[PDB]
Amino acid sequence: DIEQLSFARGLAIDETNDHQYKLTYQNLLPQSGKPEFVNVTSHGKTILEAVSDVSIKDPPVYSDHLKVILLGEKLMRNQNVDQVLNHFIRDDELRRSSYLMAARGNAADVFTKGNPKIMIPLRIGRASVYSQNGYSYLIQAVKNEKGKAKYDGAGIIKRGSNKLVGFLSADETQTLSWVMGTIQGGVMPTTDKGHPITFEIKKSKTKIKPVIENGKPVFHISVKTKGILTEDQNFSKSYLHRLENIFEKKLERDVKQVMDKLQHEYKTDPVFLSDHIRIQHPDYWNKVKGHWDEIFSETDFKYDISFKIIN
Ligand SMILES: [Cl-]
Ligand SMILES: [Cl-]
Ligand SMILES: [Cl-]
Ligand SMILES: [Cl-]
Ligand SMILES: [Cl-]
Ligand SMILES: [Cl-]
Ligand SMILES: [Cl-]
Ligand SMILES: [Cl-]
Ligand SMILES: [Cl-]
Repeated sequence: DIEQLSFARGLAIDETNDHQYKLTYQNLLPQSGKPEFVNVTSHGKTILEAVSDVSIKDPPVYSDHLKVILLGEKLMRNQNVDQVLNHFIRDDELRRSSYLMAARGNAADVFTKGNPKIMIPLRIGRASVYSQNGYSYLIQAVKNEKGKAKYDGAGIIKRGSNKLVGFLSADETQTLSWVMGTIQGGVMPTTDKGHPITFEIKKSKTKIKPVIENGKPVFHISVKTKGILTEDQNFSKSYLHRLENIFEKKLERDVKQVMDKLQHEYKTDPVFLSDHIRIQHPDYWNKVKGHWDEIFSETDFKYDISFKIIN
């Protein structure tokens, strides 16, 4: 859509009736005894801020940087996030280590006045490099659950557009992270014949072996996890092998559901599976590079999950 032209900028600075500063920028109307500069094509941005007499009097002595940037859902769904950050944030407001996060719903509502991970956490350094290099990726999500902020899964940012195409739940994010080997800790609660059993992760490792057969890739994923157990009803021997099997099968069916959403609902690989075929199969990679998501959707997965209780 076409907007009216303006080549010069002006600024109004006011103090309002409810005591706050209001800066209204102005897009000055191009001119061909009256005050001509007053005419605008449109008003520009407005800045609202409460500032104390002491803060007008005492200027800042150094340039600080943003620690965390939280992006609202509607913004991420409609706009290239890299382009947005570039447009609104000066490079010197950010550091490599500044955190980037996603909000379900409105981001401003997630920040709340005081009382009295792991995704991964994504830092600006990495997120920007992902965007620039055509990678889909995950960003930790937060939600104001009435509220009370709370970590709540992950946003899925798709390559090219750099837009959020959906969210994974906390459980789905844990499952995906577990199978991919990026998980640090966590618990899997389930049941054995109705009795609650929980498996707490101590150490987990994943090996991924992609094999092309034929024209499409087949990812052989191996998951080895050691953990602690919690019980109800009430040692072993085969009984631990039995519980291990229950936990193993659960992870498998849970990851199948998540992978199905990635392949056929969202149609993107936000966990760098692409990198494994790049290392193991450069020639094949060279041919598919330009349409990896298409290939990802057609890809098959074979899991080998092995749990070990040490409690
Ligand atoms: Cl206009
Ligand atoms: Cl400005
Ligand atoms: Cl104030
Ligand atoms: Cl300061
Ligand atoms: Cl929305
Ligand atoms: Cl890092
Ligand atoms: Cl959808
Ligand atoms: Cl990575
Ligand atoms: Cl191509």
